[PDB]
Amino acid sequence: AAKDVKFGNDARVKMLRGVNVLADAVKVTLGPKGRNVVLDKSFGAPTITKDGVSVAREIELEDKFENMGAQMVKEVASKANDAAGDGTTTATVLAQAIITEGLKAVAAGMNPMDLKRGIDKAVTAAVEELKALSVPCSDSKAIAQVGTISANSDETVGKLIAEAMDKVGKEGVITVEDGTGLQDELDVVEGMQFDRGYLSPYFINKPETGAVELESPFILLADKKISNIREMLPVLEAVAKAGKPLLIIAEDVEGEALATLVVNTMRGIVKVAAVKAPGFGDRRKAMLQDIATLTGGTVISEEIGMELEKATLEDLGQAKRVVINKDTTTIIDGVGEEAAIQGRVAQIRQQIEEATSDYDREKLQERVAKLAGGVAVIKVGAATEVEMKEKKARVEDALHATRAAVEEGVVAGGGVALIRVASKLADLRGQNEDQNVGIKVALRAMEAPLRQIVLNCGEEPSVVANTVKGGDGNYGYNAATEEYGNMIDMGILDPTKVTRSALQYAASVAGLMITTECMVTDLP
Amino acid sequence: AAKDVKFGNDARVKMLRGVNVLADAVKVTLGPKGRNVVLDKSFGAPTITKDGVSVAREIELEDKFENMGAQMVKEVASKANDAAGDGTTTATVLAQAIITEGLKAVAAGMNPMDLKRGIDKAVTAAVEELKALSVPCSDSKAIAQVGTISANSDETVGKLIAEAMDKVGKEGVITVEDGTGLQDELDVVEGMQFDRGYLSPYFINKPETGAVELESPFILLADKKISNIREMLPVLEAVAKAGKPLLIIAEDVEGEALATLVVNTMRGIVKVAAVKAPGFGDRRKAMLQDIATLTGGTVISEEIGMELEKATLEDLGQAKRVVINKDTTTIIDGVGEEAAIQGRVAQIRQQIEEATSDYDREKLQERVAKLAGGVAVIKVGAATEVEMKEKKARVEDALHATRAAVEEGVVAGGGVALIRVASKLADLRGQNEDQNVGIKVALRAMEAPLRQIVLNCGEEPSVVANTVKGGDGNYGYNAATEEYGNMIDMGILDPTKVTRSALQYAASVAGLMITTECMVTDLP
Amino acid sequence: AKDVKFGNDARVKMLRGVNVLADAVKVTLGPKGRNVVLDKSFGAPTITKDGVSVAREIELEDKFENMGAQMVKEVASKANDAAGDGTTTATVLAQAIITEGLKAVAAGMNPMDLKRGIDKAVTAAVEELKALSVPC
Repeated sequence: AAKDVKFGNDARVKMLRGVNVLADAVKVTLGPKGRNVVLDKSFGAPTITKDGVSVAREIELEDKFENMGAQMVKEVASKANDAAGDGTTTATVLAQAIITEGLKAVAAGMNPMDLKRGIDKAVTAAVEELKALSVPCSDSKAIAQVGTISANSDETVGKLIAEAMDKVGKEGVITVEDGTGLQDELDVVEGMQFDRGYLSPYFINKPETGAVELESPFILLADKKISNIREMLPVLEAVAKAGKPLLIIAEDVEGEALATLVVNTMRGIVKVAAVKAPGFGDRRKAMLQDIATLTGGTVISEEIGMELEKATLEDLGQAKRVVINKDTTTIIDGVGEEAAIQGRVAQIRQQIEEATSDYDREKLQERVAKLAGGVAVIKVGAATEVEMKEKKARVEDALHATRAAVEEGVVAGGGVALIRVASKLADLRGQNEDQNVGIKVALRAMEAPLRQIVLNCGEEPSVVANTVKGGDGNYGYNAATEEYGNMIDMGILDPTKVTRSALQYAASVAGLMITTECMVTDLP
Repeated sequence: AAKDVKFGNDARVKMLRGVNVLADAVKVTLGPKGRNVVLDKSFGAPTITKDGVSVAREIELEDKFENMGAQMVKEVASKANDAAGDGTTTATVLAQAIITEGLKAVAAGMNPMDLKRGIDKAVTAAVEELKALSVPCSDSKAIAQVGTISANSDETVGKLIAEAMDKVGKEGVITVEDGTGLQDELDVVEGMQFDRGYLSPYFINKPETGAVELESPFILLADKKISNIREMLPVLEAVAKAGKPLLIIAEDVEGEALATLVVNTMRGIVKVAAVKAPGFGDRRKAMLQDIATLTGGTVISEEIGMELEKATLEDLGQAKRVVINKDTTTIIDGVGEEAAIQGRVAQIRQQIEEATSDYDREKLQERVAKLAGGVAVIKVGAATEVEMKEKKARVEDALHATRAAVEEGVVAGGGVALIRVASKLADLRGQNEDQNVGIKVALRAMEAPLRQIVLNCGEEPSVVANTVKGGDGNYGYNAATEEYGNMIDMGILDPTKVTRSALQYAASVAGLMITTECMVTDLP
Repeated sequence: AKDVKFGNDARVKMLRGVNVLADAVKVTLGPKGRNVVLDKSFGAPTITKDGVSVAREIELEDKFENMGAQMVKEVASKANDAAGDGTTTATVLAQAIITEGLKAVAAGMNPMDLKRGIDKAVTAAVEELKALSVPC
């Protein structure tokens, strides 16, 4: 539709207002004295947040040329959350600083393209330096500290996440749920578990608890739905002669087969459990084949012509114990080989090297949870539902942030390591003065995380900067107790991944934005 | 619907503001210190760009007489991209300059329509001198230099495109797309790869990679959906009597055919595989004949009644290896009779040369890359999505400009060769003085590219223009390092294809526009 | 009964005010230079080529742009009120140092270290203008 168009001043001044209006709304949450933001929603009622990406995602403005600034910095705020959960405010703080301090250089008249080349050379150096400084985390105390830092001084949530990690290990899986009590809970399962259970309740043999018990059973697995007992009888008569209970994981069970299996249990002939296969789409076939290699069984797949009408006792899997309700099943210790189970984990772990989506990185980790270091779940504990919202953020995005710490490592916190790598790059040269100033725009923002924590405290940012830059090593200032010392032993370390990624996304959005000489939009 | 109307003065005054609102925006990105434009969007991330055709394509006004002016310069910007790729800003800069210098003649009192009759003869002269001067761009440093310049002074993109041309050849295929790196990656392909993955996962003989492997197979080529093994059995028995693996490349393979092929594999009888129509529609039949020439095969089709029931090992194609994954099939050399391959590959080069659209140019150029030449793909290295978008854009059209610089050649750049043809045509004359002023409209515009580069560079346009006119030939001003020398040595080359196109479309739009004595359009 | 304005909006008004006066004073400079006319409405307009004329007789209507014009009513006049000549020259130099210094103050440099840099340059330039002088 019909446009307005704005150049130079009228571009960069509107852009600067829009960037600062968005950034100011995000800035107010950072550190131990960092505060909260309220977001209204016409779909029901408001929600309180402490995260910058929640705030940034909601904004859109009346003035088109300022809306442009907000809609650009919305991308760096998402790129932090989409990479690591946390670091969203930090990335926005760095972005607004590299934008403002680069616009200062562009308006002083340094070449916008050599300013970008100088920012880029500083980003490369700072990324390699943050790798070189990346601790070497391994003790569960450092894990609990990065958990309590992200959960915002929460001893309990940091201890809960870190003890889940200490228990399930480097390649178990921890998940999270909208909770059921007025208190939090970690649940952990020392067995295989999945999205389905019984097709008839009359087989509950403990009315006291509601469970169906299968003591050291056989397990039969089929990709087809079963409708005639004709399809089972060859295995059935052999399993009766073998003297053991049986689980049938078909895709589905119906017809006369369901009733006749239920009657063979009801009248005391043989204990037979019918279940539907867990999940939907070929994720169902994948979990059926996971159970097969865990238990020592065949998968009878009708889609490749496999007659259930000739399956044997050799085609059965076995286990130490199985326990069933209507909608879930738990299996304890399947009879399949250690080398076959770890080879099963290796096949899933190979796909984790090429799992190019979020739902892939879910449905592949689902399958290592069931086999390797185990399955665990955090129930979000809260009294109010505005508290269920914020506590769930401080357990979802904080689990994603502690995972992000575990992969790349950690550095000396409150931004102090970012100031230390900035001090090492004080002597970093470009090719010309415009690139020297460009390097000295990117490095200029590396005090901003510390300065914005000290501003959230209500205290003087450039004072703490000029003490921190006098002292050496891990020397910094504790924003929660108001003393100077080693940041690590004062409790404070930042994850490498959130720091390093926030710096890149900030400098990327800034170095592509400060070069703006014209801005175009449809009429108001 | 009712009109507004404007004449002569009042027409041309509004039309000129329209021409400026387009072309003075498009101006702000040009040269080695060239800046950025941003395009506002409420739907998500705003579009940062450097490209004059994307900046032009947006522009639109509610003052319809300024809209008409802007839309005419939008056409020359489109014609630059749609017929040459790069030079979009250069065409737009030349358009407003030839418009300005032509309006300056119309308002001084020259015969308005004989200005086009003189401009067109000056276009002939300028196009023919640019052909007479056209280097012969072809060495890897010259290729890397035109890629460096088109990518906006990015030696990495220039080197990367040259390092792909180094494997695929002059007329081979290289594309670029969405990646996951913090640094770029090149994949390269010889033989043939095509869209269609494996039809069963129980064929994956490397759990470590996800790949299916066929060592020297026979290959059947079948234009009908094979639901039944019935039609295969005589050919299957002939291939069993040779002890080699099989692949069916068909319309489709399904039903009891797919099941029995997968079972004969899974039980350990013989590796016998199948895949469906590559691409979509009858691209089936078309590329199945290219596969037939590559493999040494006969194509069987049911639409013309071909009995598969009698085909032999001589009617089959063969390969050294075939490898299949989750999306694609790669033939690691089909056998194929070279005396037919070269004739068919030359006949595809014929079908490329006479191609009738961009979608034709695609589906024909693929067919030399997927045979004798090479295919290649750049997986984009970029942190943010604004960076993914800009990096893909700069690589996409530098990949266009590199070929454009080989096919029609190059001249000494930054407009310096354009200034050299301006000095060559001082004594050029037509049938009268109006045509002589007309010829001189085109020549007067030839300082504009240089002047707008030097203005983007923040230096004095009129000074560099008059010093460059004091020297001769390829001597010019390096607007990146800020100094005078040989433009060829410093990599500053204007591609003949983009220069020749920019001059033609600018002169054509201007020569039809400056004659405007009335304008008609609907009420706002 | 004051209006009052700070920062951004004040500096933007001050600049336009300086320009409205000094860009008129610019139209006359040199032998190929043009002329201006000014209404002494008590009897009739006066014709001129000079900066002290075009400064003294002008007074605007936006009060904040008028403040800019009134401040340069010293800098354009202090020429003819002490040195005789140089009215337009002083005005041309004044609007240039104002424009480029306000450009630096908008970019975000310290206004008083900008002054200390101007003053260091002026201190040298006053000696250099004697070093490049020959007597009359």
